[PDB]
Amino acid sequence: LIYKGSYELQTLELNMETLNMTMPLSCTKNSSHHYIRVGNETGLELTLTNTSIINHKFCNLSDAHKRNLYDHALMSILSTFHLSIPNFNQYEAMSCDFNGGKISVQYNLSHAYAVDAAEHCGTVANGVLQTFMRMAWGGSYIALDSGCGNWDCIMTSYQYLIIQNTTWEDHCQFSRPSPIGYLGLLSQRTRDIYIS
Amino acid sequence: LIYKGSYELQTLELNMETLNMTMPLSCTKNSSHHYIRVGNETGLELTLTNTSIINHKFCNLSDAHKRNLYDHALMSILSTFHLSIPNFNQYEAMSCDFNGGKISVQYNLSHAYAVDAAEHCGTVANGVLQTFMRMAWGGSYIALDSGCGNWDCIMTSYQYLIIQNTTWEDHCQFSRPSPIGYLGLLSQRTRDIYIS
Amino acid sequence: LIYKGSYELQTLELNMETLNMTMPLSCTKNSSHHYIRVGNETGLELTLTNTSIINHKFCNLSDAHKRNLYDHALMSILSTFHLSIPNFNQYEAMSCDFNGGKISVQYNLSHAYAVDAAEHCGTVANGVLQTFMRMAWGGSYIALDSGCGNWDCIMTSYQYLIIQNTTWEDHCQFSRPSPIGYLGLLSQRTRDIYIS
Amino acid sequence: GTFTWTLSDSEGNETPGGYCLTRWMLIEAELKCFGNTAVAKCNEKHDEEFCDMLRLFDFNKQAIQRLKSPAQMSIQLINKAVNALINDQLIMKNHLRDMMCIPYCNYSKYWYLNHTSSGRTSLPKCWLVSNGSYLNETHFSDDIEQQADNMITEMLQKEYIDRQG
Amino acid sequence: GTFTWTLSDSEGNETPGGYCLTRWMLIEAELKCFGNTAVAKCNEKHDEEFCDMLRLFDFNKQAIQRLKSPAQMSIQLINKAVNALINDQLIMKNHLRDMMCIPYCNYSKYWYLNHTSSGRTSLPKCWLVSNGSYLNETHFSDDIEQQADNMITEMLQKEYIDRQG
Amino acid sequence: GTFTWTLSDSEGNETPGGYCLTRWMLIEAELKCFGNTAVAKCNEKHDEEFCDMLRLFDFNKQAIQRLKSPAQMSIQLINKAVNALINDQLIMKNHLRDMMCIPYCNYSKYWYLNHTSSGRTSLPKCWLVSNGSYLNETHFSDDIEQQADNMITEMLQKEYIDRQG
Ligand SMILES: *[C@@H]1O[C@H](CO)[C@@H](O[C@@H]2O[C@H](CO)[C@@H](O[C@@H]3O[C@H](CO[C@H]4O[C@H](CO)[C@@H](O)[C@H](O[C@H]5O[C@H](CO)[C@@H](O)[C@H](O)[C@@H]5O)[C@@H]4O)[C@@H](O)[C@H](O[C@H]4O[C@H](CO)[C@@H](O)[C@H](O)[C@@H]4O[C@H]4O[C@H](CO)[C@@H](O)[C@H](O)[C@@H]4O)[C@@H]3O)[C@H](O)[C@H]2NC(C)=O)[C@H](O)[C@H]1NC(C)=O
Ligand SMILES: *[C@@H]1O[C@H](CO)[C@@H](O[C@@H]2O[C@H](CO)[C@@H](O[C@@H]3O[C@H](CO[C@H]4O[C@H](CO)[C@@H](O)[C@H](O[C@H]5O[C@H](CO)[C@@H](O)[C@H](O)[C@@H]5O)[C@@H]4O)[C@@H](O)[C@H](O[C@H]4O[C@H](CO)[C@@H](O)[C@H](O)[C@@H]4O[C@H]4O[C@H](CO)[C@@H](O)[C@H](O)[C@@H]4O)[C@@H]3O)[C@H](O)[C@H]2NC(C)=O)[C@H](O)[C@H]1NC(C)=O
Ligand SMILES: *[C@@H]1O[C@H](CO)[C@@H](O[C@@H]2O[C@H](CO)[C@@H](O[C@@H]3O[C@H](CO[C@H]4O[C@H](CO)[C@@H](O)[C@H](O[C@H]5O[C@H](CO)[C@@H](O)[C@H](O)[C@@H]5O)[C@@H]4O)[C@@H](O)[C@H](O[C@H]4O[C@H](CO)[C@@H](O)[C@H](O)[C@@H]4O[C@H]4O[C@H](CO)[C@@H](O)[C@H](O)[C@@H]4O)[C@@H]3O)[C@H](O)[C@H]2NC(C)=O)[C@H](O)[C@H]1NC(C)=O
Ligand SMILES: *[C@@H]1O[C@H](CO)[C@@H](O[C@@H]2O[C@H](CO)[C@@H](O[C@@H]3O[C@H](CO[C@H]4O[C@H](CO)[C@@H](O)[C@H](O)[C@@H]4O)[C@@H](O)[C@H](O[C@H]4O[C@H](CO)[C@@H](O)[C@H](O)[C@@H]4O)[C@@H]3O)[C@H](O)[C@H]2NC(C)=O)[C@H](O)[C@H]1NC(C)=O
Ligand SMILES: *[C@@H]1O[C@H](CO)[C@@H](O[C@@H]2O[C@H](CO)[C@@H](O[C@@H]3O[C@H](CO[C@H]4O[C@H](CO)[C@@H](O)[C@H](O)[C@@H]4O)[C@@H](O)[C@H](O[C@H]4O[C@H](CO)[C@@H](O)[C@H](O)[C@@H]4O)[C@@H]3O)[C@H](O)[C@H]2NC(C)=O)[C@H](O)[C@H]1NC(C)=O
Ligand SMILES: *[C@@H]1O[C@H](CO)[C@@H](O[C@@H]2O[C@H](CO)[C@@H](O[C@@H]3O[C@H](CO)[C@@H](O)[C@H](O)[C@@H]3O)[C@H](O)[C@H]2NC(C)=O)[C@H](O)[C@H]1NC(C)=O
Ligand SMILES: *[C@@H]1O[C@H](CO)[C@@H](O[C@@H]2O[C@H](CO)[C@@H](O[C@@H]3O[C@H](CO)[C@@H](O)[C@H](O)[C@@H]3O)[C@H](O)[C@H]2NC(C)=O)[C@H](O)[C@H]1NC(C)=O
Ligand SMILES: *[C@@H]1O[C@H](CO)[C@@H](O[C@@H]2O[C@H](CO)[C@@H](O[C@@H]3O[C@H](CO)[C@@H](O)[C@H](O)[C@@H]3O)[C@H](O)[C@H]2NC(C)=O)[C@H](O)[C@H]1NC(C)=O
Ligand SMILES: *[C@@H]1O[C@H](CO)[C@@H](O[C@@H]2O[C@H](CO)[C@@H](O[C@@H]3O[C@H](CO)[C@@H](O)[C@H](O)[C@@H]3O)[C@H](O)[C@H]2NC(C)=O)[C@H](O)[C@H]1NC(C)=O
Ligand SMILES: *[C@@H]1O[C@H](CO)[C@@H](O[C@@H]2O[C@H](CO)[C@@H](O[C@@H]3O[C@H](CO)[C@@H](O)[C@H](O)[C@@H]3O)[C@H](O)[C@H]2NC(C)=O)[C@H](O)[C@H]1NC(C)=O
Ligand SMILES: *[C@@H]1O[C@H](CO)[C@@H](O[C@@H]2O[C@H](CO)[C@@H](O[C@@H]3O[C@H](CO)[C@@H](O)[C@H](O)[C@@H]3O)[C@H](O)[C@H]2NC(C)=O)[C@H](O)[C@H]1NC(C)=O
Ligand SMILES: *[C@@H]1O[C@H](CO)[C@@H](O[C@@H]2O[C@H](CO)[C@@H](O)[C@H](O)[C@H]2NC(C)=O)[C@H](O)[C@H]1NC(C)=O
Repeated sequence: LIYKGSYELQTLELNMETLNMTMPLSCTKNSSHHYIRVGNETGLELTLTNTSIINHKFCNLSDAHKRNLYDHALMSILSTFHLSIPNFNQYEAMSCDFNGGKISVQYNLSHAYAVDAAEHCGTVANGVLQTFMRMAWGGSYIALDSGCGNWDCIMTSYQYLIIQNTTWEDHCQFSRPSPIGYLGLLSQRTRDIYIS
Repeated sequence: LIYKGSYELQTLELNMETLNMTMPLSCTKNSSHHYIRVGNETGLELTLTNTSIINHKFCNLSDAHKRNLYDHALMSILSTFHLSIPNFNQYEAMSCDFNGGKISVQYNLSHAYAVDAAEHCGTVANGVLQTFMRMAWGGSYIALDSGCGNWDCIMTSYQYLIIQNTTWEDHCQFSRPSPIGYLGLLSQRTRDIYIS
Repeated sequence: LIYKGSYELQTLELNMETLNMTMPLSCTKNSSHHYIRVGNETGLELTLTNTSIINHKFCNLSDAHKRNLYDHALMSILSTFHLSIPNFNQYEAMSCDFNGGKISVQYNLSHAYAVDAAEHCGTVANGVLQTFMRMAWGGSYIALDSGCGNWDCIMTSYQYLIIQNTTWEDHCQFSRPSPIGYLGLLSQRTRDIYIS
Repeated sequence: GTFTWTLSDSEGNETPGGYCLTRWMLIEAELKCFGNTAVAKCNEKHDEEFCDMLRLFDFNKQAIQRLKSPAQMSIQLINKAVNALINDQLIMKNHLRDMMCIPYCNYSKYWYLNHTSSGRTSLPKCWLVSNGSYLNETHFSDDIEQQADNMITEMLQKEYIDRQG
Repeated sequence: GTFTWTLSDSEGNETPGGYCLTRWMLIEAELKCFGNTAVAKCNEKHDEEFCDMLRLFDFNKQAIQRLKSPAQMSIQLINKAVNALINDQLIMKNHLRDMMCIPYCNYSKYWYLNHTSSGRTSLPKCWLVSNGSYLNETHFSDDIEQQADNMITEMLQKEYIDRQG
Repeated sequence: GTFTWTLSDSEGNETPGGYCLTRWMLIEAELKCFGNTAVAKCNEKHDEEFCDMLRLFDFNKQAIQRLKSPAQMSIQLINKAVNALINDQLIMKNHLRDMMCIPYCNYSKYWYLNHTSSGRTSLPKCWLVSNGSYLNETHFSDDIEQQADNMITEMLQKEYIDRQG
């Protein structure tokens, strides 16, 4: 407790919720449910599941923009997420449907029967999980089957990552809110592409 | 004047024109006329007007490059400007015509009858003005109808932004020349795009 | 040797080869042969020659990705190299053929009869040499006909730059291995494009 | 005035010194005030997690008091402002440490030394986490001991020159 | 030699010290010379508007004396050189301050303190502007007073240790 | 513990101090150890070529001892890690100097001063090259002399305050 003479060790813990009107805040409820607050009233829900909700592959992105019915904050976040997924060319893995400006995005990952493998390093499933790990950094560690991997060969038991617009309800029982995940993604984004 | 003891407050003002052979310099003549020196002899004129000069929408960019008749410094600046305009997908707003390598670029902004509104935040007109504000930073403040907005919902009375190649004639009666506008744009550029 | 009192000038030279398992290392054998180690066993050979090896222009990049038969480290390096070539739109200058995942890339430069000229500043040949100069920085200086140019108007006697996958054989007789060339390219990459 | 970091945008200070953290900045424990001597370290120190949080909090305050006019939804300001608010290098260091099972800062908890004989406090340092939890006080013992030495050293240097003339 | 900032590329200095600003760098007032002690602060200080202007001016000089051969139109060099010449973070801070009606630096005018008893001068600081004009000397009074204290402190510290042995 | 630069990720130090360079880090000359006083300068100094090499070497070690599991081919880690390991601004300065026929650092060779009366050594500085070779010791004479003065100054300051109480 007391170091050297009379220097007492003291602590402080920060309340990052007061930053919700200027910055989005990520938090975790449990291993399959992660959230982003994007303002005082609303946010995004990120779910790791075994059930698809989108059964087509149109992903009507250009039409969402022409119609302009979506919330812009939510769209900026989705763009940041997507742009940062390294080496994503496999568009058949992504499906979205902005019906009425509603946001619903699904990433279908090839979480194959990798009982004992380190092959699934060069795949889409890894690229999507990497972005996820950063967005929910600090709570995302319980979402994976593995531990201290290099995040460049990580796997989970779940097959789909579904991102949807929600109403904020303070679902942060596992990890506290923090702006770091998003800010740390904005700073780099599109630095993993292949043209040669 | 004299602080504490004998410390006299002194000043210096910098002459940034001596930097014209290495860096472009932006300055302002009045609210509708802004300029960029791009070398010792030539530059660009940026005019905020109510009169269009281009009455078509071809914007023959790829042909300008195949022909290669344009000055490269001027083209690099135009590219930087354009690339930095956030969320620009609305190509019908832009028209250009590089006839003989001449540079003439027009941005047609939807400066609607926004007598009392804060709707024109998510529009093209705002995205173009934002880039403008930075390029002519330090003089651009008189170009707008509004004051300390967040530059993410600003409007002007003018409908077109026209950029043309000119001969440098020292048209800097409102604000002094400075390399900062351009350098401060080069440093960031393409950091506002939407794919999701 | 001894400065002021008893301060002796001492030196150290670093062995950067021990970094080969974490970072690629560039080195030079002679003026026409430059190498990149990309791991403990393999690397890339970069040759400046007067003989083409690819006599077509298909450059089957998208098929290389669909097949996924290539080494990923080698491909990441090729992407970085290519992306960093400024103003490259002249795709007819590039040809590649990833037969079986093998890497063979050829850049055909217009090294015209520039006996006495400073015209070849705005060309492809210069853009490709610029990237080359950085990748083999520290040894690349002997690859050029000219000296302290601004690397924005440099020429060589050679017409082709050929990049191929090799086996590492310690071909570093002219300049020592160093990670700097590559790291210094990763940091900037795609900062020279024209859209206007 | 005193600070050159983001706070300086509007002078700030809040009080004569210490750039006090209010009860809504902290989780419990009401208010905490530091000395200008420690807070001012953020004027020069770039790579420090505590200083970055102060920069973000002060930004949030300024962005609410001022410029509250743009439909009260300028949540996008940060997309550019961030370049001037935080050191993303720190974020990368913490991500790398996480990948390697190296204790890392998740930015929620900080520790500092408080000289009970004066009220002088150090700039807070991040309490690190590893394997889902916080590290024990027995870890960091070298860092805690060094901060205590640093505080002692500054007190002595100040008196050697400024107390004694 | 003395400086580590851009000037160091070719040693620079110009004179035995002070990295003198010539009559074409300034608007009126002929020449101004600073002390090495103040100029050298730019060796460590990254986020300072005055230091960035010095970096750009020295670059411009070097890019004219040397490497004048590329058709005398290497106006594009700066597109890459800028990364090594200025702190774009400062530019962002000044843009943010502008948006919020916070006085900001537009880089044209600087102030410094000149000790009339010695000729020792401080490193210049940016004179700020707000609402289309320059702020009055009554503003900044805290900053001017602090710079005067800082100059006093350095003079004293130098004598305490180096004058007295 | 002592260092805050990359080394701090796993405390490091290697020995009680000096962050010793092993025989495989150097070309010949077996081992070299520095003092904590000099190595620690990299805690604050960002734009120094020697410090960046130390950051890369320590990273390489950590990335081999730990996290050796990802098929032993995580050669791609650096594509992101680099942002937290080196100052790319230095790389740009050296490229600019090369273009202008200004001696530049190619990162292979460094020099330092060694006080033969104590074993105290300075942080190494880059030996520069120009026109395909290394510069002579007659060049840099101003820089070598300044480093010798700096070492003298630190020795004196330490004794003035800490030896004498
Ligand atoms: C950096 O790393 C550190 C180290 O991991 C992270 O620190 C952790 O952060 C979390 C999130 O804040 C802390 O969780 C909180 O723990 C409280 C105490 O839990 C225990 O006691 C209570 C007593 O009632 C038991 O009920 C609990 O057991 C139940 O909950 C756990 C949850 O994990 C389940 O696993 C169990 O099976 C039980 O179901 C524990 O024994 C806990 O009370 C608190 O939960 C409330 O608050 C949250 C957030 O506001 C609400 O979402 C939640 O619904 C609860 O809210 C109700 O109750 C409060 C009571 O005060 C009312 O005020 C509300 O209105 C409402 O009615 C939460 O689970 C965790 O303790 C902490 N770990 C350590 C070691 O410190 C940092 O977050 C991380 N930083 C970042 C940025 O990532
Ligand atoms: C950071 O912010 C600060 C704060 O705003 C900016 O500071 C301002 O910068 C401008 C631009 O340099 C300064 O403007 C100059 O003011 C001179 C004085 O003007 C007054 O006196 C003259 C006396 O003759 C009157 O004629 C003027 O009135 C007329 O002009 C104003 C212009 O705004 C009109 O509004 C009026 O209606 C009148 O028409 C004023 O009463 C002024 O002389 C000077 O103009 C000459 O120089 C410029 C630039 O070289 C020429 O373009 C212009 O044509 C003039 O040149 C002729 O005259 C000179 C005489 O010396 C000859 O040498 C030439 O060859 C030629 O014949 C200019 O308008 C402004 O004063 C200053 N404000 C403050 C508070 O300090 C910084 O710029 C900004 N920094 C950055 C980077 O943005
Ligand atoms: C920053 O800038 C500086 C300044 O330019 C660069 O410094 C240079 O770096 C190079 C590369 O390491 C140094 O080259 C080495 O020089 C050795 C000595 O050469 C002289 O003596 C030998 C005696 O046998 C002669 O044979 C040589 O002549 C022959 O080689 C030269 C090569 O350029 C030809 O031009 C001649 O025509 C001759 O053919 C010279 O007179 C030299 O021994 C060494 O070569 C061996 O090592 C390399 C690398 O490992 C092998 O690739 C090569 O095949 C040789 O290896 C055989 O021999 C060794 C013997 O020890 C065995 O151990 C091996 O197993 C194998 O059998 C190499 O050429 C150069 O001296 C140095 N310049 C200065 C001024 O210091 C920095 O690199 C640069 N930094 C960066 C990052 O770019
Ligand atoms: C998401 O982010 C927002 C932004 O930070 C947070 O909202 C802030 O919450 C705090 C705490 O509730 C607010 O501060 C308090 O405001 C009370 C109301 O008066 C203010 O607001 C009215 C307009 O509604 C103004 O006219 C008035 O002038 C004030 O500005 C004050 O009464 C409070 O002071 C008194 O009570 C407190 C105890 O609650 C005592 O400690 C005080 O000493 C005093 O007696 C206090 O000032 C703050 O104003 C809110 N900001 C905004 C912009 O609305 C959200 O809380 C956050 N979400 C979560 C979950 O934290
Ligand atoms: C756009 O940017 C350019 C680049 O900075 C500026 O051009 C510089 O302008 C200054 C001031 O006029 C020049 O400096 C002066 O040059 C005179 C001419 O001699 C030089 O040039 C010839 C070749 O033309 C060389 O052979 C010779 O060796 C010199 O290098 C000198 O005579 C001047 O010195 C004398 O007169 C001045 C008063 O004018 C006195 O103060 C001196 O003490 C001395 O008696 C002086 O050296 C500089 O050379 C120009 N640079 C270039 C590259 O040409 C432009 O001015 C700028 N645009 C604007 C509007 O500012
Ligand atoms: C996720 O976002 C969608 C919107 O894309 C939310 O559902 C829909 O939200 C709109 C408002 O944006 C509701 O419109 C309402 O229409 C009535 C007239 O019929 C009008 O009186 C109301 O004032 C309002 O404009 C729409 O009804 C609503 N859809 C449904 C089925 O209720 C959705 O709720 C968001 N998801 C979550 C979890 O919050
Ligand atoms: C998410 O991606 C997986 C693949 O990683 C998809 O599963 C695959 O679906 C195809 C059909 O589209 C299966 O092929 C064949 O289908 C016919 C029925 O049409 C069946 O009779 C054949 O025997 C065969 O199964 C393929 O085997 C299956 N792959 C695996 C590993 O099961 C999945 O449908 C995608 N989910 C969504 C929502 O898009
Ligand atoms: C904006 O740029 C255009 C060029 O794109 C400038 O107009 C034209 O400039 C060219 C030179 O680039 C002039 O060419 C001349 O041709 C005669 C032969 O007919 C030759 O003897 C000259 O040496 C030169 O090569 C062209 O005549 C000129 N166009 C006109 C109508 O005069 C334009 O002036 C620039 N705008 C401003 C305001 O400076
Ligand atoms: C710049 O953009 C504005 C729109 O923001 C353009 O003005 C719009 O022009 C269309 C015609 O292309 C007008 O629609 C209709 O035109 C017919 C004539 O063909 C007329 O009989 C109809 O009554 C109707 O006006 C549209 O109303 C008009 N919008 C506004 C707000 O006035 C403008 O032409 C563009 N400028 C350039 C140079 O492209
Ligand atoms: C440059 O890369 C190519 C590969 O793209 C290297 O050539 C080929 O490498 C593959 C292995 O990647 C060899 O495959 C072998 O097949 C036999 C069965 O026939 C199997 O038993 C072996 O274990 C192995 O899988 C392939 O034979 C080889 N091609 C030739 C003609 O030998 C090429 O060698 C690399 N270049 C350099 C200079 O190293
Ligand atoms: C690399 O690029 C150069 C151009 O910079 C290519 O050389 C050019 O090749 C064309 C033919 O494709 C030559 O045009 C004509 O070809 C016919 C034969 O089909 C001949 O009868 C005509 O007299 C004429 O030569 C063109 O002149 C030639 N350019 C030069 C400067 O020699 C070269 O083939 C490209 N290399 C590769 C591997 O693609
Ligand atoms: C914005 O933040 C305020 C609090 O700062 C929220 O206020 C709550 O509103 C509900 C009614 O919808 C009341 O029952 C609560 O008591 C209020 N909370 C407090 C602390 O007073 C508000 O709901 C938030 N969202 C919006 C859209 O304004």
